[PDB]
Amino acid sequence: ATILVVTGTGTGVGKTVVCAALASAARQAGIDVAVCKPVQTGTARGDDDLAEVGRLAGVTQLAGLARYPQPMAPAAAAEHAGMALPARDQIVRLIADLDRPGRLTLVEGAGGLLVELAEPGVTLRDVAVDVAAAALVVVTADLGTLNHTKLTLEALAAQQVSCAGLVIGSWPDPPGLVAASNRSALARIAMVRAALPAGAASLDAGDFAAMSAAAFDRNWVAGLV
Amino acid sequence: ATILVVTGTGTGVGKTVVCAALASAARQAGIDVAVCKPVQTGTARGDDDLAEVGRLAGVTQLAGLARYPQPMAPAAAAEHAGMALPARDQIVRLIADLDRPGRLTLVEGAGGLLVELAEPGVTLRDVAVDVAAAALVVVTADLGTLNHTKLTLEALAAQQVSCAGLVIGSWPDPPGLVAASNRSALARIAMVRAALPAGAASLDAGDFAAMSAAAFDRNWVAGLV
Ligand SMILES: Nc1ccn([C@@H]2O[C@H](COP(=O)(O)OP(=O)(O)OP(=O)(O)O)[C@@H](O)[C@H]2O)c(=O)n1
Repeated sequence: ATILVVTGTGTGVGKTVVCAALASAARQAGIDVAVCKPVQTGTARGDDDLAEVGRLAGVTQLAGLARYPQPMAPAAAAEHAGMALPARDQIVRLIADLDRPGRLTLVEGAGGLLVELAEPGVTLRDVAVDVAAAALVVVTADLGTLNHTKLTLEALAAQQVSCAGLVIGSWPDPPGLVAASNRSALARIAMVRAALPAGAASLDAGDFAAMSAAAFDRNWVAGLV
Repeated sequence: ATILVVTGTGTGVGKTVVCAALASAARQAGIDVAVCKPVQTGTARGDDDLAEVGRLAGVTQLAGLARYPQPMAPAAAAEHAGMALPARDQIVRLIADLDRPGRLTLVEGAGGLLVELAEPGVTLRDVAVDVAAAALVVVTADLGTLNHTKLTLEALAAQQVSCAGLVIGSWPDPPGLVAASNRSALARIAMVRAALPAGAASLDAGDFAAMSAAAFDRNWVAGLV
């Protein structure tokens, strides 16, 4: 029963595409995969990350909980719809019901690691502690990422949430000086599990699966479960 | 003899314009101001943060140690240039020498809080501990700012660096739903000392002075030294 929380250094760094990529790689290794989005904001703009994982990677086991119309931080999105945040134990139950031996359960947060998912001040990091997940950290290759990554990793070690590694969510072609350097530096901060090529979401079923299996070290993925 | 480290939740949050705006407000309160930027990068395209502070706020005690031509993070810019960052001792004693009774000494980093500034691995945080400065955190008003701010505040707390407060480096006009929510939300996390209007960096000195004197609570400024 392997639970893996998929966080990121920010909003829009590619958490969702990494989830699909990692799900795809794992399924291609015969590993059962469930993906879980406990807090989904922006549904009124049409955002639905579970649907994107499904479309991209063919995952059928998709689990949602809270959905808010506005594209905001959950607390703001909720209060705008006159809705409340889910309870901490509500989020943990969701993940727990998905968890089982042999299965890789991916939990994609909302935005970065310390976004509030439940009141008071409950975040993905607290959730990680409760389900004993490790955390996969999705990062950009852009200027500013080293700080953001170091901050997120520190935040994680602060509650002894293991770090499963880094994934560069979007990797330009060709990479510029700044992108190249940041990769080398990021790799020194932590294990870089993969660097997904820019625009991977434009790929069709096969192209995505092909990309995904190329992207991750097969021994790492096999060894997740 | 007040030293104040000015740091940001990322690149381009407006650290420089906040240094200048506080320096300006402080001067108009009768306080002597020094700004220190020990490492300046991106000189090949004219990046000169100290000069901006000079033009906007009229500060004259503007001190620096290193100028790397590449628009990168110091350590990377240095390695591209084939020359080490300055030694830890250089930065701390520069700041220490700037410091004097009756004076506000602002120290501006390069990017975010855990960016390496000196050899070896010395960050702006280590510097703040060494010179016993409080830390002023420049933030955005954009989606993602709550996470970035909380990560930065946590990192500051983990080494017992006090937080002088937050400043939104660029307040949009009109604000829009996210920015309006975030300004309230940042105030729930830490004191919001000021929110500088978008575009303030293009102001001439006189206009910048007037904006600055309105941007901060005068008592807080007065009580800084
Ligand atoms: N290798 C990649 C990485 C990202 N994307 C695109 O870039 C955007 C950002 O990716 P996403 O996974 O949605 O970002 P998240 O980190 O998941 O942002 P959020 O917090 O809103 O879920 C998406 O439209 C996605 O299709 C892409 O084309 N290919």
